[PDB]
Amino acid sequence: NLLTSYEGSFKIQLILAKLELAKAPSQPLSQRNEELKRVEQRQDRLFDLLDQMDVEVNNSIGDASERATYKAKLREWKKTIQSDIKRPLQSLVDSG
Amino acid sequence: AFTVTVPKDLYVVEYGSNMTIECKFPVEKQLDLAALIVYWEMEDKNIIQFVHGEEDLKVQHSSYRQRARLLKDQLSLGNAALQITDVKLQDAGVYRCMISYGGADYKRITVKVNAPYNKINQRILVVDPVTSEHELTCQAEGYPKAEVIWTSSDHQVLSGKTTTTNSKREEKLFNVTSTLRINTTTNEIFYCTFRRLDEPENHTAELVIP
Repeated sequence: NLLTSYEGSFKIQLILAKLELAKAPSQPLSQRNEELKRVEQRQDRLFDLLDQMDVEVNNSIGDASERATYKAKLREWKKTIQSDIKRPLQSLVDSG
Repeated sequence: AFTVTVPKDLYVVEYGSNMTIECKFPVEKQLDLAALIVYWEMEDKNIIQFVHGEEDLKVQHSSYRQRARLLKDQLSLGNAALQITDVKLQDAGVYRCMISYGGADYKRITVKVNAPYNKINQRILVVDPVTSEHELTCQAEGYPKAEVIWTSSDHQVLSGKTTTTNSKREEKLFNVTSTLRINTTTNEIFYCTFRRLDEPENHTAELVIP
């Protein structure tokens, strides 16, 4: 299934981005200045993943009982991205 | 806590060999394959995406089509091992392993690719049998620019022409060809020694006149 490939990719990128924000302060300033941009790439990738999963959700099997259920999961994940990634990222670009 | 252990941060890999970099994670009692997620990437290139016990080959980069492998027999031993076949110069860099088994953590490994002048091809052709003028030729392939030192058992150090070219079989590494044109005798032993500009130890081939 295509949607499972999307679920795996999204979960991996989310965990990796959170860990890169956690390990950034314990890293050389020179080495970290690019990692902060890499997190921005991962951040944009997560939004593209959710927006594309929306297409595959309706194009895949199921009904409205599944449609609303999956999109509610996607809304919770969307707020997860903004709370755990983007907001903490801007609190690191300000330092320095 | 969940930490990923790396047996060695620096891997120096010879050119043309296979590379097996390891990242270890704690396994208790058994391997919950459903909850294990392994991810390998180099310089923003998807190498391995292992979720729910199934590899994701469709997301894999084209350059890593059938070169990378995840040794699944080692997964039960708490060791996710990445194997790459036919190591080239472009494989040098920082590899990132992310492991999610309960907890989650990622680690970095720096890979340096060595391309020594190990394979030395030789030929001895006769130019003028009257004056016993022979041409000795030594050709080797490696990346750091190299020069050839021609030595003999009797005449000791002689002199030869060394050239730098681009390779035809593989990457931008150079194919160094040196020719010594001298008048020699039967069973006189000659040596060609490849010494690059960089640090690695030299390699020498032996030529015997027929």
